[PDB]
Amino acid sequence: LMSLDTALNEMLSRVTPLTAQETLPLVQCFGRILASDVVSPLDVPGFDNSAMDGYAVRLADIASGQPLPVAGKSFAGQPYHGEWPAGTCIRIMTGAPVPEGCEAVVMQEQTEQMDNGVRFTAEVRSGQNIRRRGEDISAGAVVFPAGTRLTTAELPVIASLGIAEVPVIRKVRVALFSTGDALQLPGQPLGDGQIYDTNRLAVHLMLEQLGCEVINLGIIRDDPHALRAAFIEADSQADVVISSGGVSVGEADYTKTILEELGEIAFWKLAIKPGKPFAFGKLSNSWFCGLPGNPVSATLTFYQLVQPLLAKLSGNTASGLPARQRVRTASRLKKTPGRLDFQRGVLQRNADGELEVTTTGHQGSHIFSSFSLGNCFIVLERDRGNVEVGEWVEVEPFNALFG
Amino acid sequence: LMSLDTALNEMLSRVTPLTAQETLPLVQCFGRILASDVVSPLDVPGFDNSAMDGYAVRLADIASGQPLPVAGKSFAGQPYHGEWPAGTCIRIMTGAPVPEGCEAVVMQEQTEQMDNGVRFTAEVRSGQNIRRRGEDISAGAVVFPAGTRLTTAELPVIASLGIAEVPVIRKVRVALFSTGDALQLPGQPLGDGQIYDTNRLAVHLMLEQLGCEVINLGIIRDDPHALRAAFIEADSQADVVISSGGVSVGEADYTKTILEELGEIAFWKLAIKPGKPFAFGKLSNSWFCGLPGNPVSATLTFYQLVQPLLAKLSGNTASGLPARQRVRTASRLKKTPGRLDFQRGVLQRNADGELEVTTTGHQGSHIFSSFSLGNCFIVLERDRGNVEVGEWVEVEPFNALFG
Repeated sequence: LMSLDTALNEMLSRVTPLTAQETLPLVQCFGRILASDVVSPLDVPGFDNSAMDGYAVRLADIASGQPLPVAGKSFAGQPYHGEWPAGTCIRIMTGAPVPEGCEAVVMQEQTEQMDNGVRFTAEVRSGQNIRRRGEDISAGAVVFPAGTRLTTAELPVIASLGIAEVPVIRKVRVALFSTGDALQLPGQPLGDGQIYDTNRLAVHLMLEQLGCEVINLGIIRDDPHALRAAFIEADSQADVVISSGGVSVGEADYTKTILEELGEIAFWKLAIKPGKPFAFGKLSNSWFCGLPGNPVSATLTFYQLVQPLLAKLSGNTASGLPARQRVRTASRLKKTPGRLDFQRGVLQRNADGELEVTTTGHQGSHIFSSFSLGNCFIVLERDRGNVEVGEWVEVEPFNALFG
Repeated sequence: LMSLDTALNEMLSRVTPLTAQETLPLVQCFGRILASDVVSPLDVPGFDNSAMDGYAVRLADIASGQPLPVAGKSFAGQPYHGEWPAGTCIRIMTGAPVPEGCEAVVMQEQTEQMDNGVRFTAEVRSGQNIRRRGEDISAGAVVFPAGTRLTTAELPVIASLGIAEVPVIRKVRVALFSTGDALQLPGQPLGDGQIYDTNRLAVHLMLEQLGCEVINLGIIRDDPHALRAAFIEADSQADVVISSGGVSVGEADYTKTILEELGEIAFWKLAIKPGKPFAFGKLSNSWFCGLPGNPVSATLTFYQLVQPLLAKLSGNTASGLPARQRVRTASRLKKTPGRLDFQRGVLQRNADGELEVTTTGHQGSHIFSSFSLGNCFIVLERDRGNVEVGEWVEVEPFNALFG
């Protein structure tokens, strides 16, 4: 009934991104959100330098027509500070400080050595090959704004400015747990109608990779106080509490009524596949996310619904989930109108070099193999029916959580 | 001269995958390589079960084309160890154990129930809708082979089997360091033509995200003896030692001679852009990778050369570099024949919902901003000359290391 977007929208709208911050050295900020704009403390480059390997010259000497002896040189961390008499030139290296009064730099290639100097073959244009100070970044400018997710692309640039540490939003704290007497820890006796608790492992893994601090309370037994105890603790230590399974997502049972008295919880029926049930709401001091028991469902729901909520809570001022792209299907897709189907597929190059998708195979939620076999989701529109080979389709590539 | 491919082959061919292993709980295995095959301790499913909610029938009573009364029901939980009165059908719910003698299952959605029995329509083709024992995973079967990089896709499957831990290749160890009087530590004054060290931070971040153990030796002073010791320390601690800057990659100098004396190090000139120079070889107990001193060059070289070598060394039996897709350029590109150009661009949806690439802007290696503004590489073929709007180009989207 309720659409994904509607649900995603109602969730995000009520959330306030975190603001608490800590200051850590650059090497520790991968994936962390900047707390406040990074303002450059200096100019970049910090001095007029050479764009090439060659010689620094003055236009009037070049005009003299005669060869020019080398009066000295400029190296990486060795700038020339000598005399530089008229009719002389200065051998210079890439990125090296240009000498005082340098009006141009000409690359070796346009140079012919001599015994009485250095001849310059081609034309010399004023200012050629002199990277000017501050031309790339100026002291006082905003290099990276707050909300930016620090990466290999940004941290090294911040380092170039002499900054050793930056203030970032504290990690998001997420509490995780499952409940039920039928659930057993892998490496235990599988009772009669029992099963191995696997969703919790799935969510823990993803949570860690996302950069969250995880408080894993393990499996809670089917007892009213043990369950209430887990919520009070979780709500008191985390920003978000997640039920990996067991706790009611709508069905009537004691977990539901316990949920109802511990916060304002909504029990939605989403127009999606796989999945459908999903619990969301506010607890005394945290947000609550309840996932469906089925492994394929809870994973899809976490990925499409929980992942985004965590991204906005972190401070990140950008979208937090892969973008889609249109492509043709080399496989026939069984789709039932009424639900937005997130099928699993395999993106690959055709013969003409273009992308096409193929189904990973059976899309039933009784098996978990589709996640391993495919590298994307084939996001089929709610109203759409069956898809025939050759039709265009929306594909969403898997992020790093799935290899 | 030398080609990216020729160079990759020479490198990889000489490397032998680590084999040392350790056994760890599933939750600590993300991104880790399986040391040995994961063999299943059971069948999945563990018995024949219904693939639908309909009714379980005998091809006999279904020939009578008469009414079949629901003798009983078998649910996902408890089966039907009762009895099946001839001439009747059994109500069965998906994942529930087909009753003894069941030859088929019909989706209730294809059978109208009269106030005396259940009739059926679409001929009940034998075996239909029956999920057989070990159909997905047969006991003693190889679920995941050694060499597999464990992810959210594979780990929960392993847990479903009752297994709580697995043996995985030990983390690859990489020693890192830079050198050159010209460099300062982000945090101190900038001398004459000094700049802050940045390559080291860049490689360190990627190495950690890549899952390696990093031994960062900082900036080594510009002295033959300090360098000599650095290598001795690095080599005695890592599987791979990487010079992020300073050590020669071809130019004659004390660093070159210390390299040549401490190991069998080759010096290549690749036909790539940015970059070109690249040192690589064997040390006493480790591989050495020497990157150009240029920021864009080093990052690029590391990404296309070292990343792949770290994957193979890790035990991973899968190509460890993103894939490419053909796409149209919405930007004019300057390219010069002779070198394989790894330009940077921005991949985005056109008005048609299809992908097109725009350039990030200036492509000189004198600035790092490209990696931040772009989301992929535009791999312009070695022989290609300029490129005009509307042309088909190859694109390699960035992986998790750049955001």
